[PDB]
Order: sequence, then C-alpha cells, then structure tokens
Amino acid sequence: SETRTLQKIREATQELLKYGLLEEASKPNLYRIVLSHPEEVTRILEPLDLDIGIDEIRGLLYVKVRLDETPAQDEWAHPLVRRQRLNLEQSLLVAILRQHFVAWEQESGTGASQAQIAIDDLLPQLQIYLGDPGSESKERTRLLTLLDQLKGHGLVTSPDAHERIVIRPIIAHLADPINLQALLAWLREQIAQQT
Amino acid sequence: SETRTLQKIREATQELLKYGLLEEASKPNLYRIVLSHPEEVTRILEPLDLDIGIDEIRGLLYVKVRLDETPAQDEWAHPLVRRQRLNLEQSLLVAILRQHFVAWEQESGTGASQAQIAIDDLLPQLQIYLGDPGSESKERTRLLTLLDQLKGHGLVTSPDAHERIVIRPIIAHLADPINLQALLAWLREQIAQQT
Amino acid sequence: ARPGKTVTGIAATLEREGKQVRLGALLWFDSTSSSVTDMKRLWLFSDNPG
DNA sequence: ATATATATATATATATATATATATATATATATATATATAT
DNA sequence: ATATATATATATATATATATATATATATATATATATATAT
Repeated sequence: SETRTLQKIREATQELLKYGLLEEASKPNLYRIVLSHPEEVTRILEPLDLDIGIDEIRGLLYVKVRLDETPAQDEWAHPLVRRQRLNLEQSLLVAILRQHFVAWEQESGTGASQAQIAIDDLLPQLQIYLGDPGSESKERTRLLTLLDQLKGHGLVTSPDAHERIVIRPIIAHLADPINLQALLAWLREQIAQQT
Repeated sequence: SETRTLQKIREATQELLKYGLLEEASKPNLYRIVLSHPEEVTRILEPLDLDIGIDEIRGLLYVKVRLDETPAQDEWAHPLVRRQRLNLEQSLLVAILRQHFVAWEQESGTGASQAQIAIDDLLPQLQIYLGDPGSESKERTRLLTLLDQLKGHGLVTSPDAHERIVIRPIIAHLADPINLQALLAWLREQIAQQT
Repeated sequence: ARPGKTVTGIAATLEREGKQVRLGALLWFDSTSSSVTDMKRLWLFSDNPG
C-alpha cells in the first residue's frame, strides 16, 4: 500500500529513546544519521509528544518533550515520562558536579575537552558539608554509589583508570538550576555556620 | 505545516504505549480512537518496529513486536520492551489459567471478563507440578510471586480480598494454539536436552 | 485546632502495690493530608519508672 | 564473616471519583392578529 | 350581507432543567534506598 520508514532512522530513534542522550564521540554514525533526518525523527516522536534536543558544540543529542505549550502543568507531567525528585545527598552531589563542570568549561573549554574530575577531588567537596563518614573506604563507597545512581541518570561516567570521571554534556542542559544555586548557597551558609 | 498528529490520537496511543494494551470495556473512548485510526497507530509503531494487535470480539487492543526487514530475530531483544522474557513456570501457570478461561468461555462465551479462581484453587493446580515446599504459606508465596509478574505482563489482576484473580482477555492471544504447538515443539527440544 | 503537622500522645498508668506498668501511645501527622496512613503510629509498654 | 534477599520507609506520581458551575436547549407565558360565527 | 366580538394560533422572550466540563480530594501503585535477617 505505502512505504515503510527507513531502517536507520528507526534504529537511531529507538536507540536514543532507550538511552535518552547519546554522543557523536560515542556513536558518530547514528549522530550524523539523526542530524540528517531531524524532520523524520521529530515526526516519529511528536505523536508521543516527544522531541530531541541537540548540542553540536559539545556533540550531544538528547530527547525533549513536545507537548502543547505551557498547560496548567507548568511543573509538567507526561504519560510516557515518570518524573523524579532527588534527595538531599543526590542533589548535593549534583550541585558539586555542576560547579566543577562550570569551572572546567572555562579552564578546559565548553566540552572541547570532556569535563573530568578525580574521585579524590569530588570527595573533599562532599566532605566540606557531610564531613568524614568514618573511613576512606566509606567515602569511596558513598561517592561511587552516588555516581552510579547519577550515571543511571545519564549525568556522569564511571571513573577511569586514574579514578577520573567524565561529566556528560547533559549537565549543561538541566532545566532550572536556580534551585541548585539556592541549595548550594544554603549549604555553604550552613557549613559556615556549623563550623 | 508541522506534522503534529491530532491530540486525541496522541492521547490514545500514549496510553496504549504506557500500558501496552487497551480494552474497550474499560476505556472505550481511547479504544475507539485507536480503531478510528488503526493505520495511524500502525504507521507510528512501524517507526519503532512495533505493531498493533486487535481483537474486537473481546474489545481488546494490544501492542506486539513488529517484523523489521529482519523479523526482530529473537524479538525479545527489541530495545524498547522494558520487561524480561517469559519462562517455564510462567508458561505452566499461563496454560492452567487459559484452561480455566476456555472452560469459563464455553460456559458464558468469549467476550466477557467475569472469569475468576481463588488462591486455593490455583495452589493444587501448580503444586501438582512444583512439589510441596513444606508449608501452605510458602506455596502461597510462590503463587503470589508468579501472579505479581503475570500481572506485570497484564495477564491477571492483583490478588483480591477473596484471594482470587480475574483473567484478562489478552490471554487468548498469549495462549495462541499455534503458539501452544510451537511451545510444545520447544518443550520436545527441552526433552532432547534432558535426553 | 491541630490541622497541620502535629503530634499527639496518651499514657495510662496502671499499677499494683507500687509496681508501675504504663500503657502509652503516640500519634502524629506530617502534613495536612489526613489519610489513615498519614497518621504514623507507635505503641509503648513499660514497667520502668523512667 | 560476608553476601544476598527481603521488608519497610519515604515519597512521590498517577488515576479515579465526586461536586459544582456554566451553557445550552426546551417549554411555557403573553401578546397580537386572523378567522369565524353570530346578530342586526 | 356586513359588522363585530371572541376564540384560536403563532411568534418571541425568558425562565428552568439537564448535560458536560473542570477542579479538587483521595487512594494506590511504583519505586527506590536502606536496614536487618539468614544462608553459605
């Protein structure tokens, strides 16, 4: 009766939906294929009221909702998308990563060199507020569990052979970090008071 | 201008995707929306290498893996499906549930949904195969563990106050006689393995 | 008078010949939500004067 | 002594039900015009 | 034979009833993390 959708477009769209975000440095072929068929991809996704956001400066593609503009659900909710509200420590680590990513993008370029930090560097930042949990093993366990949870959130990579993670570009793509800024101001105020 | 699909179509397809099946008896509006543009649903699932299953005798709509130019190989490897693969014990209990469903159907017909059996009714039907754990609570735990998953696949409702469950019509297609014969052949292969 | 986050308690003091035995409970809310589950519970049972 | 599984707590997001407000449709009331029957 | 009086019909207006849409409350399901118990 009528033609099918092209195989590679289907495969790449499904891949991105499975992963949410992807990198040209990771899968450049799918990256180029999607960017050569953005109309087809969005047409595939708009029935879901979904779409894709891209960052060629940092070489990242990612999904994005495409519902009707600004309904009463400004704190939006979508059928196919179950939303999350992270805890004190999760968002604390996210703010730490945000600040150091901001610093890196100035001292090492806006994703020109993938943002990196060592475990022994993140741990002191957490220790500023949480203090020593009791042992170095406990510190590493805490930070590694949090980093794994964020990796499941697509925010960070696992530490390298030198215990250095890579910050995914998606961190730059958060919606309203003003809450992160207020939280970090509150945290620094609290530690300054509680010392 | 834009390829935006009609909002009602998006609603119905999003719901169907969210739960993977849609019964007219429960949500007639979305069911009739789907059957009003079933080719739209097909052409939207086709990008995802998925297809729409239809059974109007039971007023049911469900999603099924499509055949790509490769018939999905082992279709359970399809990227989008969130769940695991079916296993032996699940198939055993599915067969018993389908036996009761066909009995109830001969009793009252196919399209209705009033079929039920109790926890104690199920317990011997599986205990014959599975041996005796040693306590009634343990076999109840076994049955409830199976039922939780099978509900996760949409086959059955949750255990009610009367310790019963309601058979969902979709089981008519998971227990397809053609698929039952194929599973019988696979069981003969398992015998060869035992050999 | 107590619609928001609140805490409530009760404790009766049975005894015999100086042997205290106390049955006490504690019920509290976290929010204006008034579900049966919203009321978090804990009983007590002690025979220590402290 | 360690690892794994389970249960519980936090908790949040979604779905369903119910009540109220608004819009629309129908009906009844009133008034005027026309037809017809009766009287001169 | 014509005039007039009265009954009947119609059109419009407004009042009311009913249907539907939306807002809000409640209940449950997921869901994920952590603590504890038990098995090896």
